Amino acid sequence: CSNLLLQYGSFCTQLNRALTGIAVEQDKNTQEVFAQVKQIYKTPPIKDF
Amino acid sequence: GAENSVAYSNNSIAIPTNFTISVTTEILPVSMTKTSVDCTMYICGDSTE
Amino acid sequence: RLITGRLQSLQTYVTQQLIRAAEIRASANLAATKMSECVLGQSKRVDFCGKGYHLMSFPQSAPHGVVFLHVTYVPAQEKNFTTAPAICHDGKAHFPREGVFVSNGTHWFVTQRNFYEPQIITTDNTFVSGNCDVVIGIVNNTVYDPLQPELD
Amino acid sequence: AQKFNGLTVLPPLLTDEMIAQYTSALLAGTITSGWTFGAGPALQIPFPMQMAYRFNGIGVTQNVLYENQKLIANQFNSAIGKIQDSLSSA
Ligand SMILES: *[C@@H]1O[C@H](CO)[C@@H](O[C@@H]2O[C@H](CO)[C@@H](O)[C@H](O)[C@H]2NC(C)=O)[C@H](O)[C@H]1NC(C)=O
Ligand SMILES: *[C@@H]1O[C@H](CO)[C@@H](O[C@@H]2O[C@H](CO)[C@@H](O)[C@H](O)[C@H]2NC(C)=O)[C@H](O)[C@H]1NC(C)=O
Ligand SMILES: *[C@@H]1O[C@H](CO)[C@@H](O[C@@H]2O[C@H](CO)[C@@H](O)[C@H](O)[C@H]2NC(C)=O)[C@H](O)[C@H]1NC(C)=O
Ligand SMILES: *[C@@H]1O[C@H](CO)[C@@H](O)[C@H](O)[C@H]1NC(C)=O
Ligand SMILES: *[C@@H]1O[C@H](CO)[C@@H](O)[C@H](O)[C@H]1NC(C)=O
Repeated sequence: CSNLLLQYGSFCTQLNRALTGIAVEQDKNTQEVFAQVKQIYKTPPIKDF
Repeated sequence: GAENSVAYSNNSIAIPTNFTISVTTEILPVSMTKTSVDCTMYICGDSTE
Repeated sequence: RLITGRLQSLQTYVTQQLIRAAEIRASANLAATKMSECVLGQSKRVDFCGKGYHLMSFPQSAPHGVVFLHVTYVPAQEKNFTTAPAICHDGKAHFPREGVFVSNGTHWFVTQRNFYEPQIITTDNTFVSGNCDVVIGIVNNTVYDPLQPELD
Repeated sequence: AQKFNGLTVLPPLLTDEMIAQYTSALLAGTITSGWTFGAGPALQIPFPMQMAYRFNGIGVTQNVLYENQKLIANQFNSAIGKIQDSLSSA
């Protein structure tokens, strides 16, 4: 089966590249939504608002 | 990010007294190379069959 | 079988190019909106034309793309101040029209919110609305009434 | 599962704990500074003053908050309880 997939390894490379791009795309999607502040702030101990 | 605590009070404010002018760089592609591909030159060569 | 495989490869390339063209259309629409708002005027959308208060943007040509040199407004130095929402004078409540009440140690001033510039509290920078009981954190002071001296 | 035939899944770079930490930090920033922390250094402001600032952007004035602050606070707490109860009931 691998001997005959030597002829379609280029399609396999295209699919693998597309899947890797999709994975890094979803990894990058979270950074633009939640990682807007680079400083981690906190609330006061006494909650008088 | 940096772990910092902001002081909060019901009668305390922070207002700035100085400012700095900053320049932010953004890269946004609008187009790419245009390619035209036809089956006659790609799939076939110089054969009628 | 050569024709079928070549057709399959061409169709895969066409679908990939179409997806890339759709992404390019999305990016170009975003760039066109940015050029229409941040470049062709001042955009009030916060954190859209760069980090900080947007002033203007300078677009420049790029190979197969565009870049924007946004000019922002970020503060650098800040201070600490004791503030009050309202001030009591004579059984009346004075609120700042375009400012905030702040005290350093014993005197109360009205300043603009985004920059520090103390001014004397008068009846031209404050408006009277109601009595003293309704407001929670009210503070006693005197308003200048700039007219009295002039009328003498 | 679906991983028995070479279809392995990739864990995300940021787990749910880091998303929760980011959301908590953003919530603390917007309740302790308003919008200055999202556009530069983080200042400090009382929440009634932030509410007055937000009121002065929709065509209303600031004294109508300082004169019925208790009503507005009770309404907001009731709204938070109502949305939590509605979410509990997909
Ligand atoms: C606001 O910040 C600017 C930028 O640092 C200050 O300008 C500097 O002032 C010092 C002393 O006056 C000079 O030695 C520097 O050369 C200045 N830098 C620039 C880029 O001009 C300014 O003084 C600050 N203002 C206040 C009130 O703190
Ligand atoms: C708070 O600010 C006021 C006004 O800037 C200060 O009052 C001045 O203080 C200087 C310093 O001695 C005097 O020369 C002026 O005559 C004062 N002006 C008035 C109108 O009285 C005050 O000292 C500041 N308080 C603190 C604790 O810094
Ligand atoms: C602000 O001023 C008001 C009135 O000038 C003060 O209210 C008086 O308080 C004293 C004792 O606290 C009472 O004996 C008076 O009857 C009150 N008068 C009125 C009209 O309410 C108030 O105490 C002052 N606040 C501060 C912090 O000094
Ligand atoms: C002055 O600013 C610092 C900054 O953290 C703060 O801790 C302090 O409480 C401020 N002073 C007063 C009197 O509020
Ligand atoms: C601010 O909160 C503290 C603690 O709850 C309280 O003692 C103080 O009276 C409050 N001040 C105002 C002006 O509400």
